[PDB]
Amino acid sequence: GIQGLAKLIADVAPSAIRENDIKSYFGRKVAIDASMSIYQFLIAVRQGGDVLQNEEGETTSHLMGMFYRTIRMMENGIKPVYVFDGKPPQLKSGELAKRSERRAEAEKQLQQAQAAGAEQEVEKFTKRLVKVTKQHNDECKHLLSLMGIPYLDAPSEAEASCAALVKAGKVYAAATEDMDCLTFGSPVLMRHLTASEAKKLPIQEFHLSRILQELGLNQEQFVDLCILLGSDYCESIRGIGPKRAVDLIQKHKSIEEIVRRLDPNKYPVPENWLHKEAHQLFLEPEVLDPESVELKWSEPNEEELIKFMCGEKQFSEERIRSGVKRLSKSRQGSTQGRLDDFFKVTGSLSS
Amino acid sequence: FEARLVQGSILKKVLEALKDLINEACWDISSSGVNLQSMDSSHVSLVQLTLRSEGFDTYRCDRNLAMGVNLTSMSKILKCAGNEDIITLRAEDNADTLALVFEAPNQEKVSDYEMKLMDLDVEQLGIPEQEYSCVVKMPSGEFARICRDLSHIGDAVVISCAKDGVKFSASGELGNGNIKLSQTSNVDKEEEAVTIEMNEPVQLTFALRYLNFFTKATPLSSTVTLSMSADVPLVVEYKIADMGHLKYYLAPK
Amino acid sequence: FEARLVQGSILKKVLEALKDLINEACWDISSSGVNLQSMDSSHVSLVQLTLRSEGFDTYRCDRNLAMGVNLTSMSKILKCAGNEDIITLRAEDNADTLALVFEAPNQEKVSDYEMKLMDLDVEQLGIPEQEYSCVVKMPSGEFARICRDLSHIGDAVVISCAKDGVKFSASGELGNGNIKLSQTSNVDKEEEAVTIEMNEPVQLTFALRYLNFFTKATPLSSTVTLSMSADVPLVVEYKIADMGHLKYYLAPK
Amino acid sequence: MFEARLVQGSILKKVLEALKDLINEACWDISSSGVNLQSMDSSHVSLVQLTLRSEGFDTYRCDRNLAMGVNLTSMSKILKCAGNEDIITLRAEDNADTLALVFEAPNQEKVSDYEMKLMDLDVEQLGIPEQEYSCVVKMPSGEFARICRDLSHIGDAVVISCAKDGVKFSASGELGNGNIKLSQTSNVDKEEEAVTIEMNEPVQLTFALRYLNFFTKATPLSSTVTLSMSADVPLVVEYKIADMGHLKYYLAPK
DNA sequence: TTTTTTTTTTAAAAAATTTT
DNA sequence: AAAAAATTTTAAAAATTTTTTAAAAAAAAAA
DNA sequence: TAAAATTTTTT
Repeated sequence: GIQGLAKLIADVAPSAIRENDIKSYFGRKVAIDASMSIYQFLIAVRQGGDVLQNEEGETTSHLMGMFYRTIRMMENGIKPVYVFDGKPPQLKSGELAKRSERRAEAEKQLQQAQAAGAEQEVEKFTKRLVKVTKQHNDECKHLLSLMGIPYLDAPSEAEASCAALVKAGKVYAAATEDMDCLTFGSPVLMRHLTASEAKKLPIQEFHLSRILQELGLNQEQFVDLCILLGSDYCESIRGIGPKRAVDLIQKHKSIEEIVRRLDPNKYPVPENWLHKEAHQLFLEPEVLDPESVELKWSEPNEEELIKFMCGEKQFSEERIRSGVKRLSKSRQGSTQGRLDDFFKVTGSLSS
Repeated sequence: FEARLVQGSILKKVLEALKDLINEACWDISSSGVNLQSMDSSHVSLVQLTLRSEGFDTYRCDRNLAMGVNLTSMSKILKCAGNEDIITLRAEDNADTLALVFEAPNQEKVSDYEMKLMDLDVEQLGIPEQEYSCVVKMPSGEFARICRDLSHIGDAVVISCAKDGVKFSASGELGNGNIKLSQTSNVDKEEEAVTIEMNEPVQLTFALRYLNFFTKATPLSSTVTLSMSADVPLVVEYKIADMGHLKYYLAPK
Repeated sequence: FEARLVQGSILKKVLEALKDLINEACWDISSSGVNLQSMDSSHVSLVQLTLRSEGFDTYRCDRNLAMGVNLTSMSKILKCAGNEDIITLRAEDNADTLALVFEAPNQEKVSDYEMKLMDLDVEQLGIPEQEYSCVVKMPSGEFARICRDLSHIGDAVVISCAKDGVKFSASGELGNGNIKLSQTSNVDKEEEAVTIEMNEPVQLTFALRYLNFFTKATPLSSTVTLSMSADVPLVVEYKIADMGHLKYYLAPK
Repeated sequence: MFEARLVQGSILKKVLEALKDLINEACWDISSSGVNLQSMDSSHVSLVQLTLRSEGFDTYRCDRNLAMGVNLTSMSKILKCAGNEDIITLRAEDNADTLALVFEAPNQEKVSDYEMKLMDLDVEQLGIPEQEYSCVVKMPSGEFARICRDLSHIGDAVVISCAKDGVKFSASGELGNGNIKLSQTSNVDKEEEAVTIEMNEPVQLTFALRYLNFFTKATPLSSTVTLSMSADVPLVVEYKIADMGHLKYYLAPK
């Protein structure tokens, strides 16, 4: 997404990054950028390098990982919606081309990594060879069609539809480890929503209302700042990172005024630069209608769950049955009121 | 900051109460007294704490200074003291460490303890002084007994109040619990007097894990001031007899 | 059906006795009294609990009705009762629940309870009552002590009985442990009333896990009526004072 | 051939409750002059000196010098059988590899004969030479128990920066710091609650505190702990039984 | 008459190994 | 001389059993 | 897709 937005927010607005615990969400409908979680769950599930290869020869690690994550979401009261990526644009496809040549360079390193015979190098480069296919995406869509967790497909990008879902007020927050949902427009983001280490790892809750009230910015100047911090569609100018882009936004307040009133020799503009197209992609993306599909949550039927995850991948029975049972017991309970609904915030001492 | 305590078992019972619900909070220590007002980790319950200057043996506080205290660490340090122990909470200018001594009353064991602490960011909710409709007083051990018995059946209590009766209903896979409490007319004591200020009948549902966390404060007093009204969170007020109160807030289900 | 007690500790100790050993059993509540003839979940021991209607202060069971109750669940609802309560059982013929009213003796905390029943069919017709060789009446906490520390030695007690006293012999990997009691008449003293009425000596082995499960019943009575014969299952009778009796049967090796 | 009748069997119950946690196996060096126990612990850090003399027991006689191998968790499980007022009759034989125990209640007519399974093990003798220690602290036993059990929550190490006016137990850890200072109490007129301080030079030694937590399970034996240490010699934690002997633990500093 | 330890029976972490 | 960078490298997991400590909590024995 | 480490310039 952005190389260093979260460091800039932690250096500028420490009150904007909330550290709310994973136990804090009951009525919060949560938008999950799904394919980021599928990549993350295809990294770490490994038996020395080989992931969960069953008798047929196709990986199932993201299925079981996203399964046990989803039981941890309903068992903690978090109400997730999983939104998958769509057709990426051409400005993104330049970044996918550089990721593809990075993966090819990882394969060229993998040649003498497997010629040397080191197990750690071949599992590290096999972690770098992780790429989702259409059938893995369809397996995850079918899996969320089993437990009734709702599924949405954006035409362009899931981060944009997650941010517009927060913008429409249908869900509470988007939850993803990239910072593009603040660029796409979400007032609240939940970075590092992981299913373990609740004491060790708090959720970095990014409030964009606090970001705009601390920077003195509107949304569009934050879009030009996120352009200047090196997004996937537009590069930096020349050596401009956090502080110089903060200095240019705080003086000029427009990317057009930045590209005119900078020096042609000091920080020169790169050739074939398309900041207007990335700005229009951030403000107005191709987003599906949030009112067209509802956000339902129904009780699943156990027989189809057993027939899928013990029939076509041949895994365990007692752990899956106990996870479905505690999912059902966590879902059938009544809702719990949050105390900040009844009492308004008068501020924070912050020691 | 220097706050000598006439007996330190009170604040030891405060830390035994707070160790099970709060891990991280700040102490709003001013010249008017020691305050704490922080939320849950699960963001369901708020703990308002108040200890005025009138209960300490001495109290000096130049600035309204707040430190971010690990409540498990301060609970382990307050476990070091006795029950007739005299505690001075000491924090000097730019106190990175909160200092405590536990002066034993025979002047034989003076135990200095400095506690390293971190910077925090805890949201403080602005609460009003609402005229509560149904204010229920009861014994504290009775209320802890009621919550601990009803937590065996199910996770939810249904606290219903009649014009003269308090109905702690609960249900689950074990069955249906129903603990009814009348109003005293012949007892007329201080500890054991179930008295209800009566405005309008209420019927609210609360979780029982948070009420079990609330009833770890039961050796502080013999008074649970259950103040509640319709769609308004429940006040559980352990009134310490000389030093403020310990108000537990609980948003209903 | 309405069985009202006056000592709630009796029924609470019966459910704490039968909680660990039996999971589900049929409380065959007859017109004469509340009866429970059960067989072990490990299918080794046998429990015949009898609670006659003289100890119940109000008994109104007109219909001979029996229901299957989870003993762990009903022991949890009896754990919701206090140490001394007034337990009023209640049930209806059409309704498949067993209501419990624990009226506290301050006449304020009237705690109604209800409980779902899990009915089953258990054969209550094979009962082992015949003449026994030796009967040993000896105090209950002493028998709990002997079974508890012979469980430390091994998992086999060899009870050898004679006229001069009873001998509890145990062996294991740790060593050999022989606890030899002696017959004391002990007039006007029930703390050490170890009376043995022996006719035929016997030497046979048991399993001390089921003896530990039997000796978790010991806060009911102050005495244990031990009884055994030659290749006959041993009887541990817990004689409740004019209220009933709890008999534990154990088939040996 | 070996006979040791003791009327106060709670002393042996407290001794095996003290030594059950850090000793897995030990040799019970039984001589005619009393009962000794030469044992270095399972992790090979701390050395334990248990001495029960001949005048502490009521009926005590030995034929030869006995050193039998005892699993002390087994002896703890067989000394959990006894009562507090229960008398204890030790017994052993020559050709039998079995240590016998007889528990008798005085006010009752109950006898509980217990036998033990022994094993063959290498006998260790580490005779610590005695000297006048530079730091002799005679403090209440429950206060030392309180100090070890509440300094355990801070850090794994403790420093004792003692002085002639009083002893100062100090520890540092990731939770914080703690400094327990005990004044030398003279106006108690009890000689059990008084922290008697006898020195010639103040010292300060870093000690392992999990080992002091394992040491302080001997607190029902005595109301006084005789803390004896010096600059390099290990700390002596002496538990003075009032008529039988002493139980000394030795702790090498960090 | 509620505590102090004591003992007890669950529960917190904290790891290597799996969940095929 | 700090500040502010742009290169290079690293990393992405959930959970039952099992294994040790911390810890409530009724149940021992206390003042 | 993220964070930090180490060397590199800008001022």
